[PDB]
Amino acid sequence: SGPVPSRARVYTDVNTHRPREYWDYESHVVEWGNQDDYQLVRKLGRGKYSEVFEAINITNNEKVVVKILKPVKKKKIKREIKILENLRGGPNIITLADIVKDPVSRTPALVFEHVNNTDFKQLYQTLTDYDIRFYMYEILKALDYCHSMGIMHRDVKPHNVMIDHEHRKLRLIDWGLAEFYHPGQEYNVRVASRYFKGPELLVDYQMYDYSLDMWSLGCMLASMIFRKEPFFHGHDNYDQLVRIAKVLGTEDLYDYIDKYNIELDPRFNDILGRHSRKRWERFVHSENQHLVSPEALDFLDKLLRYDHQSRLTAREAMEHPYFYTVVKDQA
Ligand SMILES: CC(=O)Nc1cc(Nc2cc(NC3CC3)n3ncc(C#N)c3n2)ccc1N(C)CCN
Repeated sequence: SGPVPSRARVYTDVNTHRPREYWDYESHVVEWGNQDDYQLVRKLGRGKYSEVFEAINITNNEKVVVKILKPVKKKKIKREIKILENLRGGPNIITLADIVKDPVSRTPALVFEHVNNTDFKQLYQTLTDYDIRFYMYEILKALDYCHSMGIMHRDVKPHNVMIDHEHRKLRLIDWGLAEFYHPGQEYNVRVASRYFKGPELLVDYQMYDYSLDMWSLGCMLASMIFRKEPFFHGHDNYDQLVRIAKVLGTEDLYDYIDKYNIELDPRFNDILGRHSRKRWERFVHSENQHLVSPEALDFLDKLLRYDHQSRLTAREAMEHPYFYTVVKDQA
């Protein structure tokens, strides 16, 4: 028989209660700005789906970020656009400022608010215990918001988190992989970066939900408090699950497989083996102990569960003791 169905335990029917237009991005008509309002200054980066530049809007002299898209299905551009427009003004969500097209090449480009970011491979090593709790709380505000709005980010990782440390400003960016949550929908499991893929993606369980972002957030938190990047360092997608199983144990993995009646890929049978669930203490040492506390460990444990239904929601995560001093300081 097939796999047992699953539903998000929070914000389950939020898109159903909305007009069709809210989530039916295939019928979205794109509103285009003037390409001549922007002059590219320099290249900032790239990805599999785009080339990123810094630009100046010459009508108001403001610095912006321009994401020039490589060839991609128009419905995927409509999806990114619709999600960015729906989430606009939301806490710590990047602002989509404009959408332009080159009149000759017909290449579309998305224009974003600029964040004066410090590269994580330089910033993270300077973060104190308080900074990690502070920035994790800022990411949770963005996740609880997009989840409440019926959207899963599906690509939560350090590279998609822009931090202006001087101004303690955080933005969750690159909504190119984000989707609308619909109960009963089967999603593509070939999403997210290897090191941040949830167990549901690695076992090919397609009926996933917002809880996928919570696994990714747990991977991020583990790399920051343990100063071990990446935390789960797989050689490929199969070995990625082996790396998780060597920490969380194989018993809870097979209990998860059995609960949802998942047909496990035969490749896994000879590589998963048998592993006990490890204690978080084995990753604690003299160079990271200042970042690790019993409440950081309790919080991390509640994020990194094989069973997606048993992970903390973003709202539950915000109520965790790990954030008591951040919450107090914000009041
Ligand atoms: C623009 C986007 O979605 N992706 C993206 C963004 C960047 N870089 C930056 C850099 C900065 N600020 C730094 C001081 C220069 N900002 N400020 C806001 C935004 C946004 N949005 C942004 N994006 C690099 C690569 C990618 N992609 C293709 C691969 C990773 N997913």
